[PDB]
Amino acid sequence: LVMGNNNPQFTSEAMSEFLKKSHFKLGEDPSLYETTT
Amino acid sequence: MREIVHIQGGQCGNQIGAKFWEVISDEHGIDPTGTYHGDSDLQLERINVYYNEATGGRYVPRAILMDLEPGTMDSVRAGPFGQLFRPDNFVFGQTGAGNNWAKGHYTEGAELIDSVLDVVRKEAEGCDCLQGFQITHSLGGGTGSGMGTLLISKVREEYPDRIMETFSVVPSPKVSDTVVEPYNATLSVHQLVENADECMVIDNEALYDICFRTLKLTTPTYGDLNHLVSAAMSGVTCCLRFPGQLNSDLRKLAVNLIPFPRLHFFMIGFAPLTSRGSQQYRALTVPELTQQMFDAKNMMCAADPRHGRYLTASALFRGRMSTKEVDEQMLNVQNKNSSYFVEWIPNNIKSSICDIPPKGLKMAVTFVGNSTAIQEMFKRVAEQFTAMFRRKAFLHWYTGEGMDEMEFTEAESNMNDLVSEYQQYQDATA
Ligand SMILES: Nc1nc2c(ncn2[C@@H]2O[C@H](COP(=O)(O)OP(=O)(O)O)[C@@H](O)[C@H]2O)c(=O)[nH]1
Repeated sequence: LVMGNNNPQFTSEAMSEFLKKSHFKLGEDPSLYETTT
Repeated sequence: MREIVHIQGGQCGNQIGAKFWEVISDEHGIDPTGTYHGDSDLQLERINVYYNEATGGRYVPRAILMDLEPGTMDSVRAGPFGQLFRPDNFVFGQTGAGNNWAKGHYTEGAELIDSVLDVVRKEAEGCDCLQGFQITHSLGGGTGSGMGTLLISKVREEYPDRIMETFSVVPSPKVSDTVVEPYNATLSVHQLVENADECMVIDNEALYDICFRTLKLTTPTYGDLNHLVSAAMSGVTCCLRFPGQLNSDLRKLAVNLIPFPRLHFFMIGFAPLTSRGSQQYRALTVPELTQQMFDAKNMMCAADPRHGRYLTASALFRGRMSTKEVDEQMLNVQNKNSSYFVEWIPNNIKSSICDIPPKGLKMAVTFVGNSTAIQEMFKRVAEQFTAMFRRKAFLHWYTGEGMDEMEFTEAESNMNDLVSEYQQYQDATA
């Protein structure tokens, strides 16, 4: 009897080697100092 | 010279402070290296309120950053304006609380808090003449809600006549982040009502609603929320730093807003707040500012003031304006909304004018109001807490390191007593 033909297989299980952060707001106007007094 | 120190606790408190100090530095013209590069002289005449002088001509904030896990403070140290803080002021634990009020108040707070009391003492009584303390924290987190309130207790015991201020973040059930919120919230409220001179409640639900509706921006972030909170915080104490037509500080505000000793839970709101597309369609004027101020939706809480009565109201105006117009608008509002104002307190709005507006704005207003509507928050929190405590859910974690059910019963009793006392004046008649 002939068992088979597939000669070797010999391979096991192998695994090969192989920005929110800031904010979005605010509106700008020129600075206005010099209080009323 | 009547300066106020800053103590921030917990992850939420640290995030709040990291933006508040950026806002203050931007306002006062302090560079991230701590070197002054301002444009006028008024920016330095009252800089001693929030800063300290060091050798070489640099300024250092008088802030104390305390927490149980070093991750948050390591994150905020590497960010912008993170080099201002003195590296000594960083105090941290090694284990954390794990959203446990018992751990944050009994088992790690007792061991750690000695060092932070030492540094608070050093910073506070190294000053010329202390004005008070201000604290930022949230009542939904264990380490904050516990260690911060124990700090409040010890600081109040050592300084009985100073002004204590807290910006509290109250957890809402609609947008919930922790399943143990009712327990530590109730315990923190019970420990806070006895000690804190002033307390303010902020709600992330209301912040989300404002950011979605008024600013009309698609995706808000915790940066934006912290920016609104920082603007609100700076609005309260601007008058203490800048000259104005009518000057008014924290003690004056507390005296004029607190009728009875245990009624010191306020809600705040800010104006103007307009979207970028409609920013210039509006006109900056006192009537528009006051109507947006008294708009119910603009408030930073889910407690709707139209469901109750305003005991008192406060409005801090920033900019140059006419006092006759301000008074006329206040009187007009108080007459047009007679139903929502309790009657035995005639002329129950305080007003103030500060000549220096926020940077980038010509007119801005900070509003603080004490209305009988906040009792709904207390009622809902008490209902959830008693529902959870009826079946003794999650109770073993809290009872395993010192507490008994008697303190929880006492907290429920005090919370209900506060609710009843606070709703008593809602229906009172003259
Ligand atoms: N406004 C605001 N709230 C925050 C921020 N970060 C966290 N929170 C709130 O804080 C709560 C959790 O606090 P937590 O981190 O446990 O505080 P801790 O225990 O003291 O560290 C959540 O319900 C959040 O809504 C923030 O940057 N801004």
